[PDB]
Amino acid sequence: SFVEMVDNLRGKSGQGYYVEMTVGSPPQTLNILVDTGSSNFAVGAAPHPFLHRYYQRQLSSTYRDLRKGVYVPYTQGKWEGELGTDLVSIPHGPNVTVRANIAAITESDKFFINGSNWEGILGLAYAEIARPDDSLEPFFDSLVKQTHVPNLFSLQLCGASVGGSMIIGGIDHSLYTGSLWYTPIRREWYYEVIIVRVEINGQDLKMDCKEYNYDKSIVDSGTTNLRLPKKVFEAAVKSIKAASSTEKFPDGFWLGEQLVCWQAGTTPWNIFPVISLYLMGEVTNQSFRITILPQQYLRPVESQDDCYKFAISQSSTGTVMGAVIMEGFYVVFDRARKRIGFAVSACHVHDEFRTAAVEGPFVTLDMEDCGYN
Ligand SMILES: CC(C)[C@H](NC(=O)[C@H](C)C[C@H](O)[C@H](COCc1cc(F)cc(F)c1)NC(=O)c1cc(C(=O)N[C@H](C)c2ccccc2)cc(N(C)S(C)(=O)=O)c1)C(=O)NCc1ccccc1
Repeated sequence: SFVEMVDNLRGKSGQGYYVEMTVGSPPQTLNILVDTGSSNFAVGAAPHPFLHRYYQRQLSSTYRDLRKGVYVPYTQGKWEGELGTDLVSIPHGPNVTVRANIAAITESDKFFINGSNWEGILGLAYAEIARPDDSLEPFFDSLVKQTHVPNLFSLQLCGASVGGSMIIGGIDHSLYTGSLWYTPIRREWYYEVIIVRVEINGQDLKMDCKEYNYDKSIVDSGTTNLRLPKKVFEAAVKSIKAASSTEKFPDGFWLGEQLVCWQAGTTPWNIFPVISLYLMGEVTNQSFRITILPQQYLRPVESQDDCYKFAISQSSTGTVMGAVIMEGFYVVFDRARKRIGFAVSACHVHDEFRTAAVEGPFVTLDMEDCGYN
């Protein structure tokens, strides 16, 4: 039932959203980072200074060794480990047990985060980007094939320490407002989508829309920032720079390298532009927009000052719509229908005079031109 899953995510601010799970017999309780940018289910199986518990394969009567090794690199860190299957369930999720692939993590490099409170990762993207190859069934596929849980999940990530909901197997209407707008998943590997226009405070950025998806645009609950290709990152920074030139910033701030602060309660939100991403819609020549507030891309970092880090950053692997984008929104991963839906969420962040928004329809000729091949 849906209400039982509402508020099943937690997290320390800047440190990820995790859901509670159990692996084994008898069940061992672990916190798992919820990650739509990858496809491997993996937990700490070995003492690590940043970890407070870990999976112990020898305490489980249902563990099965797979006698195959694995390694998974992310933008920001990596780990290797030993594959195997075991029984798994989600306390605050659907009321089932499945046998799934689990990577037992034995060494890692900049992957676990100090004091984050999660010991593992749930990659919810598709088989094709699974390691070591697409034959390792991802958790969610196993979940669907072995139960009657419909092939769909939704994420409401609340920022504003950090909380939210993962509704597994449907949509809870009491968590968003207005209507859901859908964008096709272009290809089932990452959650790849096509961005057809970008505006900053109502001004078209006027780049060739191939640039917005060079070389892909993905939706990713595992990455903090809105990450943009070099060309797009530079046009954006130049605009945001010019809209808030009223104020004083060391330019390593623009690079995410230092903070800016303000006498508490005086942050000048008004000089930071709203950003609109226009996504491919579901019908010919049709798109829609989602608009984020500066409260989403200036993240409060923990004096009686308010300090913020700039959370838009460069990438050479295409656009990443990370938690900065997703925290405004109720995001539906309709795998069954190959689409991703957005609505303003209930826990939306609050400007005095401006609102995070999902709006349509819009006309956009030549949307197919926008995909990079
Ligand atoms: C297996 C495959 C699908 C893999 N997937 C990915 O890399 C996707 C895009 C990234 C994942 O979402 C991956 C999974 O998240 C786990 C993680 C947490 C870490 F602290 C460190 C890590 F290394 C990893 N996330 C990140 O790489 C990542 C995490 C963070 C980050 O801070 N994440 C935390 C947990 C967080 C905080 C708040 C909200 C959500 C998440 C930040 C970044 N940035 C780059 S940034 C500064 O925001 O621009 C990236 C991939 O594509 N690899 C390609 C590759 C190969 C070799 C080398 C580099 C890249």
